[PDB]
Amino acid sequence: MEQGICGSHVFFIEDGKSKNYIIGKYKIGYLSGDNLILDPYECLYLYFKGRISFQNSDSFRDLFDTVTFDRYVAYEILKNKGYRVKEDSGLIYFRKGTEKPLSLRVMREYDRIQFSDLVENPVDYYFTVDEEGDPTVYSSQEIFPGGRNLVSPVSAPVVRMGGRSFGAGDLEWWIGTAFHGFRLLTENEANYISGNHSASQVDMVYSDLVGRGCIVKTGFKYGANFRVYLGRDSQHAEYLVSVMPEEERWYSISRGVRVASSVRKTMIYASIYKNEVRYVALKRVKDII
Amino acid sequence: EQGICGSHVFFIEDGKSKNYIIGKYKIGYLSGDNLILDPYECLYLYFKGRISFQNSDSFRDLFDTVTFDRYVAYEILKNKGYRVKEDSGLIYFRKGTEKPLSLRVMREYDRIQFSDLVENPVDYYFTVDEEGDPTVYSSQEIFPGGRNLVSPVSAPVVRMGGRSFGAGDLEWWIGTAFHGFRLLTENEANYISGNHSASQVDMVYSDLVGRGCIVKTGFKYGANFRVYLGRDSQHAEYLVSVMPEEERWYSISRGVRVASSVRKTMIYASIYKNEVRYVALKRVKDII
Repeated sequence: MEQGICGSHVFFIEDGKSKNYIIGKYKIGYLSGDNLILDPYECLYLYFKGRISFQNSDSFRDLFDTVTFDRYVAYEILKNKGYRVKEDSGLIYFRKGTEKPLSLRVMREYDRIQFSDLVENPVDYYFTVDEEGDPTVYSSQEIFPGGRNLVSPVSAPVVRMGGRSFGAGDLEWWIGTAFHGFRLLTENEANYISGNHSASQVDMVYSDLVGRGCIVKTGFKYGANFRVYLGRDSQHAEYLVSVMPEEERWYSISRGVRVASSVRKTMIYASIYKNEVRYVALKRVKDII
Repeated sequence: EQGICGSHVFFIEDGKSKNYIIGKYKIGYLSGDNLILDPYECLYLYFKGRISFQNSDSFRDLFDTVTFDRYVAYEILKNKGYRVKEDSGLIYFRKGTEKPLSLRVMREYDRIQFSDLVENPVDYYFTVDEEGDPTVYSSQEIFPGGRNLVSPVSAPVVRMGGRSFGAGDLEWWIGTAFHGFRLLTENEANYISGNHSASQVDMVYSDLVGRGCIVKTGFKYGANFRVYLGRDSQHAEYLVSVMPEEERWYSISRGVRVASSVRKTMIYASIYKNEVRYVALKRVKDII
């Protein structure tokens, strides 16, 4: 058989195929002194196709161990779709045709991530595959919420009794919920009306949502800070916002996306970046499969 | 007329009699040409606009000793028509001639333990969120019964590429097909590996499977497992999670919201008194 080398592993091409045949059909590898040269991904990819075999029996697992299952699958999937993939510095690049090479980053639940990674994102997508072999691709986009409600500045006193906060019965129609002439308020509502918009980061973002015409209600039931209504007659909040801790793990972000998705909502992650409240929407992609 | 509650004096409205109140709102009682009401009952009527306070700091003090959560629980049941007795946050009530019922007010940040869900003879759990929304729960110890033919299994496990894999001819539902191999979860690897005591969650996994259920990741739902009871269910009836330390109440609330959301029943598992036991937590809607 003809052969090649991956890193430092020798492989033979099966069924008497030519090296140019492999290059022609799978579009990977280049010739070099009678040896077909492939990177780990390409190597594992061809092996799984039953097209190559390794001289050394321990070469398969070594490649897989070094190349990871998570990254390998991201590669395999892309290839088995049509794109041409090329890895470099933790990222995977792929172009559907002779066009723009989209960027992709495999994320693991234990992986750490800051809001800044979502803003200065030279990465177009995020890939994930769960403990069941189920892959998922998310896209990152900044949103700029555009509420439609008629907003007014609200400045009022907050009464604290029974372990909860209250406002007057004639506050902006949507703030808090009516209670015997009073207005039961959430902590964020209490901080917002009493003009304490900087009590924290959630209070600043809370204030910003309202400042831009959004009806903001608690999202604590869903694991997020609040659920946002872009309209007064929008029976269901179209957004779920969660204020992002300077640092956290990827599963919290992946989970927020599923939670939001199970109730037809968009998972939004907000923060104070470079002295401003900015929002980033994470949504699963269905056109990359 | 006169009356005292929590040491605070109150007068009836619209010149009504101390006995008019009793007859209508069926609360409190006469003592000596004076009406006696407990805190909850006093506030209940106050908001009804049927009584007033001699003082002016009584209401607030009254609403402070009685909490908001507990009052709402009381007010709701009272409006439902039930008879209510609000002890220490522990509410007893009955609708007409039916048997009495327990009701514990649970705060979203309360510390809940599995041992509680089992031992507690309380009938229902009450919660009123930060938006005034009340929700009732009921826990029932359950014993999962699946119709799946179970077969012992102890095959070797290969560990590469960061994951665990098994032979491509293992029980059809275990793991996931992957180029002839079978991608497994950490729980499946321990199962076929014979390490059922790896952790508490591995023991319930094993118990679950031992009782004919086809177990899979609850991952998508923020839960340990997804459990199918039939030989070929399209959707797992149950959602099962093993309760940690460290376990606040909002976790359960979230879990029930999640389960309901997808047609499933939220179940919490644990090794109690050296045995894997399960408890289903549901939202109750035929009350309030």
